[PDB]
Amino acid sequence: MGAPITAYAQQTRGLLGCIITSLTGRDKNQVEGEVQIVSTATQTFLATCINGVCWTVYHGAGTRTIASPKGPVIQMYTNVDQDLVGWPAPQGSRSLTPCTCGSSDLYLVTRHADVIPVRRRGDSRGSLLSPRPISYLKGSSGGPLLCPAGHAVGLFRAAVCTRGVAKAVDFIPVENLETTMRS
Amino acid sequence: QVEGEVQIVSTATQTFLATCINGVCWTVYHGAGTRTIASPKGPVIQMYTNVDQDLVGWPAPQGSRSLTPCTCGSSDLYLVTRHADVIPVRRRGDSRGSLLSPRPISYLKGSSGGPLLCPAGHAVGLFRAAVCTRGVAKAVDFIPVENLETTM
Amino acid sequence: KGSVVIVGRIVLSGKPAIIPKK
Amino acid sequence: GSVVIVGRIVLSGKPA
Ligand SMILES: *[C@](O)(C(=O)NCC(=O)N[C@H](C(=O)O)c1ccccc1)[C@H](CC1CC1)NC(=O)N(CC1CC1)NC(=O)[C@@H](NC(=O)OCC(C)C)C1CCCCC1
Ligand SMILES: [Zn+2]
Ligand SMILES: [Zn+2]
Repeated sequence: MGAPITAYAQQTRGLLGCIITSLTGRDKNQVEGEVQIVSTATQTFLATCINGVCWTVYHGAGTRTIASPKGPVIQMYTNVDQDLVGWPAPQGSRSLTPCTCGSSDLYLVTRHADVIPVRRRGDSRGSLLSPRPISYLKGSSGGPLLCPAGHAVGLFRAAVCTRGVAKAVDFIPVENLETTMRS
Repeated sequence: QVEGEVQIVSTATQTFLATCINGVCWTVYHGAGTRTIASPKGPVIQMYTNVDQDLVGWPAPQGSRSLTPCTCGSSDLYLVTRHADVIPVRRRGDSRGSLLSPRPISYLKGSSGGPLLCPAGHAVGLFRAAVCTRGVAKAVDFIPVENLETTM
Repeated sequence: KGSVVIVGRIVLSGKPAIIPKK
Repeated sequence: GSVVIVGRIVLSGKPA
């Protein structure tokens, strides 16, 4: 994978199918892609597969299990502090790989499959070069932040917005993903 | 259904590309001229015709989706050809860029009108003409999105 | 609580393609 | 004359 970074989205389930599957915990659907649009009866957000693990934000997945074709799957990692949870990446998904170039120029992939430039202004923050209303970003928690070669730099967590417009975003650097695995 | 950002177009004389940016289907004036674009309801005329910039634009056709302009100022461009081939191009200036790996002109033929993307897939410019030395294209000429933005 | 369910996806692996005729 | 669309390119490679 590399550049230019292009992304597309595909809906696979609807409101009722999601609820039944949520309860049954058995999803026999075909899974493809590196980023999965995820949902609970509460909210919808994203989960990103990095190195065989499907990572998402704790404030969305809480400590719930992921519905798989073999019943619910318990989390592999939970880290309330890092705001991370991770389940084994579903069979069929493709994983991203952590960044290894230290690029300061990141690209956040929204739930609508829009790639938006973000200039890193710290270990867990970056600013939108072209701000957007906070609604553009709703549902995007857990989504990936990539460097020019399409490697994971971090997972979108919260947006630093003011007056209703997101000007910057706070993310979970891929390093926390490592510290969360070792412990 | 699936919508395309880049349309492959033709005139009796030639074939080239058009790119949809900001709701307008842009292409090179040296390809379209002042011709209208075909539609199921009859020919639709150019919204913009900037003969100077070698630029023309009609209202975006059907089965198309618009591309977003670049706002990251990257110099790492990527040219999409008429065969959907992607060619890495390093920007040399306002409207010029060097192919990272030169290709024989045939490979770039018929792609004018196509887009020059930044590492985020956003429109940096519109492919105007290939700058080749002895049949080998090693650079490209392009219309910056800002120009399209200005013409609107 | 109930399980988190995959409701869709976003694919980065894709690359420019001439949309095939139907 | 008229410019006619003979095809389309989807940048993300999104399948039908
Ligand atoms: C992500 O968790 C996220 O996208 N959440 C899913 C979501 O929004 N779902 C709803 C839904 O299912 O109903 C949805 C609405 C519309 C369309 C699709 C789905 C979220 C990212 C938000 C900011 C875009 N994260 C948050 O909500 N967080 C997490 C908190 C712990 C840090 N909170 C925020 O981002 C809030 N900002 C904030 O706390 O700033 C401080 C720093 C940490 C930057 C914003 C939430 C939205 C209103 C403005 C404040
Ligand atoms: Zn990198
Ligand atoms: Zn850009």
